[PDB]
Amino acid sequence: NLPEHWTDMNHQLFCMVQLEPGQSEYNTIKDKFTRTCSSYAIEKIERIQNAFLWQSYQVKKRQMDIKNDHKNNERLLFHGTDADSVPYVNQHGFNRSCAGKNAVSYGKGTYFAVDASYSAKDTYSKPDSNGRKHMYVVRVLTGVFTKGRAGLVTPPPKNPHNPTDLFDSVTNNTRSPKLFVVFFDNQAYPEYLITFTA
Amino acid sequence: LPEHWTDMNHQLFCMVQLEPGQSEYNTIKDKFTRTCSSYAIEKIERIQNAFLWQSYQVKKRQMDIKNDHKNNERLLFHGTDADSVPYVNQHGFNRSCAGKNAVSYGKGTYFAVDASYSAKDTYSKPDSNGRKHMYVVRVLTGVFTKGRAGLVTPPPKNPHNPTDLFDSVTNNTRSPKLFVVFFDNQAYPEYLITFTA
Ligand SMILES: Cc1ccc2c(c1)sc1nncn12
Repeated sequence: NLPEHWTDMNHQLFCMVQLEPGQSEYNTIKDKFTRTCSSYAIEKIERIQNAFLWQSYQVKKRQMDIKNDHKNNERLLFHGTDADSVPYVNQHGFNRSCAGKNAVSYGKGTYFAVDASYSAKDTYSKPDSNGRKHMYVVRVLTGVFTKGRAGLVTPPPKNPHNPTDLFDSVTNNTRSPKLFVVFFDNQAYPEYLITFTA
Repeated sequence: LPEHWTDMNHQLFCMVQLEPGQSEYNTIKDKFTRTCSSYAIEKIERIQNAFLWQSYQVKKRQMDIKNDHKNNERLLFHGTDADSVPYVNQHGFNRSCAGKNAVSYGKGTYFAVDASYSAKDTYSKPDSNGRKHMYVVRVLTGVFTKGRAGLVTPPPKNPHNPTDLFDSVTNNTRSPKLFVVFFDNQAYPEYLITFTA
């Protein structure tokens, strides 16, 4: 079941679809971005239609919904990256083995921001040769989360006496989360690519 | 959920001890004894992990479509320490969990063609009581190439398309003895053999 609102991809498995401003789908992403990035301007927003990534992500979403007690397991988050990474993320998603060490490390995993502003820093969304910055808008299975720790390679157990019964993700602060870290493949779907400039 | 699994009372995870001398136990024992006939089998357990199985079959179906054929699966061995057994049973193989074992063909999970390679103490580390642990694993080796140190994913098939990757890497493409996979849910742990020297 690929979402019915996607463009027909004609038996092909990947497509980047450029959105039209004035449509709700474009305007809602612009507003979530501009709420903390008013100093920047969007060149374009592309919807990522990746059938394999969607299938694997929605399988993990279904399992986390079954495992957790009627939780909102999914957040819409931002990820700034450099241009060299964009073809790889587009095709293969977020690979923790490729992840930057974050300035404040709450674990060795893939980082995702509540605020576009955080992802808009040049450290993440490194401007390319043409001054273009790249930011993903990402469905993330944050699930049940705890404050992380720089040493984590997996999320911590909820209970030290049950080592395999893990939290889903970790955050910088559980009362005001600004960051989430995930430690497993297909726990994040890159849904949109915002291309933007100063 | 495979026919040869036994009922789980609507539960998602069960380890099920095989009966000695029945067909399923005999098949798995023979794979091990081919190179480990000098070892002693305490027991074999079928890992029934619905979640792991479902993500693996999804990845299998994707690879069968992409490779345009259905010879992507191999049966391989993985030795591990007793303290890693609960994690593998519940969450499968994880490339970020890898201490002072060699990663000379890349930073992925290592699987052996021969049980005797997994039977080494450096991999199947004997516990206090001399008990060693080896998994029989369904691995999506798909299309493979020679590996090398420092790989985080397998190499591209053609560098004119950097994103079309090989499925796995090996030590030797003519006569492979190990495979490394770089993604979660490319490996399903199907049996656990508890044994001693
Ligand atoms: C280089 C290397 C590293 C780990 C490893 C092998 C070979 S064969 C095997 N069976 N379980 C673990 N491993």
